[PDB]
Amino acid sequence: VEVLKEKWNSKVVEVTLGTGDKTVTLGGDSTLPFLTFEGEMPNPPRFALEVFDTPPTDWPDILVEPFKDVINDPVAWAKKCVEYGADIVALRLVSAHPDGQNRSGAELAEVCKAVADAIDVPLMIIGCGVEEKDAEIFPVIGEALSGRNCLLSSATKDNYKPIVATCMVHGHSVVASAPLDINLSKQLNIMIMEMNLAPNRIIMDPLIGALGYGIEYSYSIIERMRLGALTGDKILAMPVVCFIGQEAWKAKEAKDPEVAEWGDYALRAIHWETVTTVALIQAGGHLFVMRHPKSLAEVKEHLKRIL
Amino acid sequence: PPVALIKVGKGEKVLEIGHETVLFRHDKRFEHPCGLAILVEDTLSEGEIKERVEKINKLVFDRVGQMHSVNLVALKGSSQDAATFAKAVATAREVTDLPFILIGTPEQLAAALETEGANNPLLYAATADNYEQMVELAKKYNVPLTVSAKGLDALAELVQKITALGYKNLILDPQPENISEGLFYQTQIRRLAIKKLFRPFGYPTIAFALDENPYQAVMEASVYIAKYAGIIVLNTVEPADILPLITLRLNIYTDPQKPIAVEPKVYEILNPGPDAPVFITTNFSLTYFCVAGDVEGARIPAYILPVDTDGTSVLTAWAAGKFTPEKIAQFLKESGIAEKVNHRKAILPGGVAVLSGKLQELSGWEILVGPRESSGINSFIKQ
Ligand code: B12
Ligand code: SF4
Repeated sequence: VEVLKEKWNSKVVEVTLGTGDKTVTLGGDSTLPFLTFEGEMPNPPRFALEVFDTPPTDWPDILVEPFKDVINDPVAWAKKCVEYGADIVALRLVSAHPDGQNRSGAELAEVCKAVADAIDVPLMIIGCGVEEKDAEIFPVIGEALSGRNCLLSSATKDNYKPIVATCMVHGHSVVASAPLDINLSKQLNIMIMEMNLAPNRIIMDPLIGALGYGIEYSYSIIERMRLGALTGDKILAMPVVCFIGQEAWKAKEAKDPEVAEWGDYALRAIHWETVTTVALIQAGGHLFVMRHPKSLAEVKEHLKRIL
Repeated sequence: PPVALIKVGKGEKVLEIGHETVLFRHDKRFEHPCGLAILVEDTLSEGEIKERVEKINKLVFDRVGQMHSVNLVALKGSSQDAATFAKAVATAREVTDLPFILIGTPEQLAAALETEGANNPLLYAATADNYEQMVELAKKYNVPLTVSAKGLDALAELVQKITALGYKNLILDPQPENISEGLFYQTQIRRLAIKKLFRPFGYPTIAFALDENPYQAVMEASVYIAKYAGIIVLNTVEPADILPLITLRLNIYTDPQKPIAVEPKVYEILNPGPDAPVFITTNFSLTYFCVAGDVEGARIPAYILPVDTDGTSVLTAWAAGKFTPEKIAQFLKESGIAEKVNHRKAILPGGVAVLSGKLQELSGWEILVGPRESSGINSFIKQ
């Protein structure tokens, strides 16, 4: 018999982040991951490393180690992420939290600009998670970085207008987050597109669980998103981002170095991140936000091999 | 059916693979979790073979309240010698009940099968130039046989030759040189079997993840788990390398239509007295054993109340209005936990700290808000 090759109706749009020589393209797939005998894969998955605007306080020693000299300096930390191979740098504005430092959009915007100017790669800016706060800071952030095509992370169903508004006025792209549910990701996309932001300026965040803590739901949701794009559902034809780092390093298997029943801590902590990544790369994710440089390097070597 | 069911080993240590019908688990569910095999070379000393198999036996992990582990020992006849190989398998057999995959020449497998055949091993390597001798051994012992060839065309033809010889208890090996080829082969085998009823490919496959870089072997094996391998062979006995694979197989092979829940009743950790703490949580098995594990691990005898949230985690049920003050209060009375303790204090997951006041008035129990992660329970109980 003959190699079975699917005739796919459509494709995931190509999203471009950054501007000028520091551009990065994602998406564009007209086939399932790596099945290029029946479709195109214009872009390989892309990876980012996280940089916090304020020093992480609850990070395991093994994760701080690769950034120990730059962890208190967002700019230096971001240059280091590029040095470690990140395609994109992801700045998490933790200090914006209203229950924490509750910093203003103006304060936060100066740091996003500082970081942005210092690196030769595109910038992804993640908020604090509190919808109300994020909607307030992103329009100020988007304004300061106007024209730099950054990726503002997280418009949700309850807060997208201010953020989509900032993307459109100031030329940025947006991440649309909905909790592991096709119809909800779809509804959000529809509402964003209703403001006339183009589908190629949107990346879907299904709000995954790491390996062992919800990864199967994440994996299936992402597969349904890719199949949706391929078969023609224009509402699912957007690239997918997975916050791998954030979730994998929360796993006990990756945080408790003292558990003899699970073997060598250093190895399992890293495999926890690399396996969540390879599994979600197999599901159809496009942008992977990682935390540990070693996980990043090994996945990239894995990608060289599978591509 | 699309893919034959094939069994390696016997008696409950048995590995059943095949009878898969979809390419994406959300279409139905994947039916039979792939086996994981660990490699053992017959050139090792008697002492070495035993030490290694003993480490293989320790590649078992409790996950969501169940023991899960690797399932086969792949003995490799690197010695080239049948006497050496036969004795090595006998040695490994003395130290484990896991079924074997016998990797070796026909003469090595035949010596070995005299004693190992009874244990229903998987024979490794009916190839283009030995397939006739291999099929004869497989038939004598009626044991599963791997058909190994480079590429889909060669593979399918060898399979047809062997099935023409009357044997169909098979496992497939398309010999990828790298994981790019591996993904391609696994995907096509699975597609042609299911979408086209292509018979030569209607059998489970075996994959190898032997990379000496352990991050790479783990990633290659992860891809094979997610992508249709029926048996995956590694060469690491490091528990850290197998843990994520076992978890990934558990996860990928879980039925998507329903989460696994635990029965909502009170669970006793260790042998609690009327003085032991009472922990409130949900009946999502993953959540409940996260908690059970932490408590038993700290050696704290206690009572655990997994509120029935239809098997949903704590923030999941909460957001779905299924972990309310009212529901938890009712379980406090529902569960019969009161008869069990002399105090009237219950510990709430720290993540729903807000429910405290309302849950407290209403239930008549003193609600203590615990850490957000069950991992801080030991330090919370100490203080
Ligand atoms: C997998 C998943 C699902 C799966 C279901 C899994 C399940 N069986 O519960 C599915 C896809 C079905 C699902 C659905 C929804 N989900 Co959901 N889901 C997740 C995800 C990715 C993982 C959840 C998980 O398995 N966690 C792991 C376990 C172990 O967590 P855990 O129970 O909290 O228990 C830990 C702690 O609380 C604590 N603990 C537990 N018990 C106790 C007890 C004591 C005494 C103590 C001290 C501590 C303690 O220790 C544990 C270990 O660290 C998470 C969050 C994430 N990745 O961060 C989102 C998440 C929980 N989901 C969320 C939501 C909102 C939903 C929905 C309501 C979305 C919707 N469709 O509207 C739906 C539910 C309704 C429905 N089904 O229609 C939110 C909830 C938070 C919120 N409300 O904002 C999250 C956080 C996503 C987000 N918004 O960022 N989800
Ligand atoms: S008709 Fe079918 S079973 Fe008979 S020789 Fe042809 S292929 Fe084989």
